[PDB]
Amino acid sequence: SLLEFGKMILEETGKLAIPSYSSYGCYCGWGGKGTPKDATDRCCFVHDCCYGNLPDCNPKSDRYKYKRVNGAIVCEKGTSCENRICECDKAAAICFRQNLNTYSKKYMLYPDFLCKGELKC
Ligand SMILES: CN1[C@@H]2CC[C@H]1C[C@H](OC(=O)[C@H](CO)c1ccccc1)C2
Repeated sequence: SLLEFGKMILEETGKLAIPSYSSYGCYCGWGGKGTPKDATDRCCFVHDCCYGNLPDCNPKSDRYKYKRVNGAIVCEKGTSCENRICECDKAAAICFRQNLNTYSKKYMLYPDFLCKGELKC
C-alpha cells in the first residue's frame, strides 16, 4: 500500500515520502510523461513501470508484509499481487537510497509543463 511504501522510504532514506518523494520531478508521486530529471526521478519512472506490469493489482491499497534480515528487505509471502507489489516497492526504496547523493530539492513540486513526451517502459 502507499502508506507502507512511505514507511519503507523513510526507513531506507531518512526522508519523509511526503514531501520528499510525493511531487519530485516528472515521475515521483504522480507519474506520466517527460524525460526523468535525474537518477531519483528515474527510480520513480521504473517504479511506475513496475506497477504498470500489474494491471489487475491495486498497489495503492493492497497491503503486503516484509521483514529486515540485517538491513535487507525480505518480502514475505502473501497473494501474488502482494508479492509483486512488495518487490516493486523494495526496488524503489533501494533505488532512492542509492541515489541520495544526487537528490535535489529544486525538483520538489516540479511543474507539469516541464515534463513532455513519452518514454517507453
Ligand atoms: C498503483 N497506481 C498506479 C496508478 C496510480 C498508482 C501509482 C502508479 O505510479 C506511481 O507510483 C506514482 C508515483 O511515482 C503515483 C502517481 C499518482 C498517485 C500515486 C502514485 C501506478
